[PDB]
Amino acid sequence: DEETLKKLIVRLNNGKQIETLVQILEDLLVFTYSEHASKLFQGKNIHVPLLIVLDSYMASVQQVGWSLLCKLIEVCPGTMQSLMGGVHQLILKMLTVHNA
Repeated sequence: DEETLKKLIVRLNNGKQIETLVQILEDLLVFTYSEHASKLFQGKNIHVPLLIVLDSYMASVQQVGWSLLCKLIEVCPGTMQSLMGGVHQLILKMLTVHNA
């Protein structure tokens, strides 16, 4: 539950198994329970470095990561508020490093 969310934060605090942790995170993401992902630590701060460092050349994680990112921007209402005010530098990096 939420313990798995902070534990995934703790595992991802330190790429293949990272993709699996993010995958189970996406499995909780696509669920439609409640206002569950209201922590927004990842989604604003924890998701980003693995989104850029652990996806440098990657889309082993960059695919599922940016997918989870968009699903999270759709899910969490405060995700945009945590965004509106760097993700903008990050998305161009992911696009430029992946032309094909």
